[PDB]
Amino acid sequence: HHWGYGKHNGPEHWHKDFPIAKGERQSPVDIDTHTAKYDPSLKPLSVSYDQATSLRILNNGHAFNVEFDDSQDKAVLKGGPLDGTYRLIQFHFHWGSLDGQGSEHTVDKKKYAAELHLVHWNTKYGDFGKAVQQPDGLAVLGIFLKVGSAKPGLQKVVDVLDSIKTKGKSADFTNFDPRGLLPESLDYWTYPGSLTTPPLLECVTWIVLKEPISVSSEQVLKFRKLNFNGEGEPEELMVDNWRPAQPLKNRQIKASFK
Ligand SMILES: CSc1nc(Cl)c(C=O)c(NCc2ccc(S(N)(=O)=O)cc2)n1
Ligand SMILES: [Zn+2]
Repeated sequence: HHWGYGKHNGPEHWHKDFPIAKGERQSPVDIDTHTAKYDPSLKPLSVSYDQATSLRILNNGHAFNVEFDDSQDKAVLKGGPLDGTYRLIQFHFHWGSLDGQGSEHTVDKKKYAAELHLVHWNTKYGDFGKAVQQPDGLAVLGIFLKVGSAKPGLQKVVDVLDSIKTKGKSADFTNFDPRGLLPESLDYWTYPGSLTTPPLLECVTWIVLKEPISVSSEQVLKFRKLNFNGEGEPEELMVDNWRPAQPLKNRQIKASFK
């Protein structure tokens, strides 16, 4: 009886195995755009993905992860609210059963169809496992998806999904360029938070881009053909793998713009 997003093991249940679920800096959160304060001390974000090396794509039973070689300084996130350098390790998405839901963060209570998470760890801690034990261990870059025109840069991901339908399946996924998933503007909101899945560790500087990317109905429909279950098990469509907004508590969301 492991955690999930099903009828009986979903977000409302996680606190039983992971008490930090009711903690002081949990994610995601609603971004109230009128209350987020412009912070002129914030820097432009620096996203350096030219040398990114993707290796593999994995269905882990909760989402799919596109995994990167992080054995040297290649693909890094710095600047913005960050001190030091954060290395890209994987990206994944959260999405809905319908276009009207799927994102984890919301914007003035608006839910997007999906949300992309580019996950980076602070190189000062040497590896990911050590980084997640620190309040400034991770930086996750969050990007909203809306349904409209196709994202050509996403299609290579969409097309490989049929080969990793069920939990535990993986496929070679080399030479994928995540620059193709970025919007035009890097304007962002930022706040201190947590992993949005168990173990829900309070180790993330969240950086959420204001500009969503557009993907097509057909592209997101293919996300929805994935399975939570393993091969040869009754089919459970991989949909609604998002955690709802959590109490903001004693935190301020800062804006990089205007
Ligand atoms: C705790 S040990 C560990 N080690 C590795 Cl090697 C990974 C690999 O990713 C990992 N991932 C957990 C994770 C959960 C949730 C999020 S989210 N939905 O907040 O962006 C990012 C990362 N956790
Ligand atoms: Zn995520």
